[PDB]
Amino acid sequence: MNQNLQGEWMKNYEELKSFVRKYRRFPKSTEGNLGGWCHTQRKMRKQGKLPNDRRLLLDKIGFVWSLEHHHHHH
Repeated sequence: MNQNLQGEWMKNYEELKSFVRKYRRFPKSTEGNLGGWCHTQRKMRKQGKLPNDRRLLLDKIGFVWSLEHHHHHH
């Protein structure tokens, strides 16, 4: 809505938005900023503290989560 304190989020989102438009996710992760963001992001999804809005926004730009954990309960 406004600037909020999530300026980092805003900046990184459009950065990853443009990045995924080019590669669709970064399995290597060597681009520094997104690389570090992804590193922290691992624990976000691991812990389950991840925001579904944040989750959805990247999904919508084409950020694939893939099946890294091969174990479907359904």
